[PDB]
Amino acid sequence: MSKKSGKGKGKNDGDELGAEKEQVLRTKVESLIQRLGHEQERADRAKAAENELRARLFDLDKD
Amino acid sequence: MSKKSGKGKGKNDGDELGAEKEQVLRTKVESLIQRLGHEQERADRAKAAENELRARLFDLDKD
Amino acid sequence: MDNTGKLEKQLVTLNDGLPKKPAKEIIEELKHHLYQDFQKFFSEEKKQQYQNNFALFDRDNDKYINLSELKELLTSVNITFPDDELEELYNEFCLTSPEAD
Amino acid sequence: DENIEKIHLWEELGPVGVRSIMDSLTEIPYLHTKSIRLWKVKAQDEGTRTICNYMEKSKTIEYLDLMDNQVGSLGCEFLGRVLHPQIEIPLLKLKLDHNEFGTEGLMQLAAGLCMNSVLEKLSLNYCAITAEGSKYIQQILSFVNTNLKKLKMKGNLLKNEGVHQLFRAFKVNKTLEKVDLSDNQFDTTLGDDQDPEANPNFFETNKDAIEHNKQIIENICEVLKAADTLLYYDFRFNNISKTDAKAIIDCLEANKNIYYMELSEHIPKDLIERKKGLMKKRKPKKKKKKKAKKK
Repeated sequence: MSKKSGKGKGKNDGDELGAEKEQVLRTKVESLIQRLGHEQERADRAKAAENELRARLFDLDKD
Repeated sequence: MSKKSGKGKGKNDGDELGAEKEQVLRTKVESLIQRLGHEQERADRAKAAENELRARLFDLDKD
Repeated sequence: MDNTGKLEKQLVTLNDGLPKKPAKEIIEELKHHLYQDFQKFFSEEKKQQYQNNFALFDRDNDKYINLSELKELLTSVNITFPDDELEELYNEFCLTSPEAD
Repeated sequence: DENIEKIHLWEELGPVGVRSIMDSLTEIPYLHTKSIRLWKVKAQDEGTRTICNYMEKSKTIEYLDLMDNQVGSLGCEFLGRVLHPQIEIPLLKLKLDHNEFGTEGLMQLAAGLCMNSVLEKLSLNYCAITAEGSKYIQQILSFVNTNLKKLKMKGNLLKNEGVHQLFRAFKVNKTLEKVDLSDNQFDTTLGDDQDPEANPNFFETNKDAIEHNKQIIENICEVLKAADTLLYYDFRFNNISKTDAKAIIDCLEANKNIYYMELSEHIPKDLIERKKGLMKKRKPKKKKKKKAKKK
């Protein structure tokens, strides 16, 4: 809880760093895919709004 | 000549597995980043196009 | 052994190859192949001749011809058919167009 | 030891990658595939032609999905050609949403699909299909041979002329089940010109448009009355006037088999409630999945 009785374990540094790199890559890929999905959703919304406007823009013109 | 002597070098399967998996993750990052850039350009252009569609409303009402 | 049979009278039950897609197109193939006849067997000259002759027939430009005018077009192309069967065919095709005169 | 019977992926594959994958499929006797779904994988002309060759060589693909893939004019050419009626292609349901091919693409499809007799559900929503090209669909409905199920026409440029042509076709069509034409710029309401004193003569000149719209709504009423099969409709995100809403409300009263419909949001609120209450009785009863006791 409070003591630092960390016996000198010389575990495999290379394997730990490789696991860290692989975890970093997986996290980066998931973040990239998340951003891609949200950007695609926003672009789809923008295109739908563009088509809506093309159909819309009637009230003020008629005024 | 390089016909027969494919000697059974005992190369470490795990090391090259790790190296090529990091290679694959790096290629995945490159592809995901390029896709995100394409889709973000698309989304920004779509947002600008919807704004300038309300600005077709704007252009109509400014004429 | 012991003549323990046994022949089976294989009745082909009507439970194979049932079409799945109900009611928009899938018969489109048949008449399409029929169309290929006049999409094959006929020179386009008769096609154009019939297009123009009907457009002359289509006095209202509605693409359609009534019983009297349909008999008009059949006779103009030298069609010799009994009244009855042509009548039932026209009635069937008008049922295929319930909301068209 | 399973096989690829249905394909569903959502990552861009590149024209070279897609082409190589699909040609390798074509050169392999792989007949187990039954469905493929890709959104925005961007097969385009070359990928589409690859799938066409595979389909014609194998004739075993049954389901496909190509939304948001940016299919061009030559892609629609491939789609139309591979859909010939002597091909005997097992394709079941087709979808090409988010593809602004327009009239050119729709005609390229119709080359064989206008009279094709294979699919079940074909969707082309958010494609800005021009009104003129609707004539091609006009030829699809006037056909007496009919064993397809669905046609999606939401988000295109069919407009008022498109709706009139579609209803003309419905006047002969006796077997359509579900149709979706919403979000197609269809303008029924004239606009906010409801204070005549502002323009006293606005009524006199406004003769063709208003009479044409009344004809369209009357044809809609007649089609819905005589429609013995079509019971699914969608008019969301469209310009549907209150008067048209009330007219449709009165007309649908006779045809009570319609198990679902949609109307524009700015239609009369009381009319919206009346339509919802009337259609509540028309909801189909969900058939329970008969769970056969495995033995």
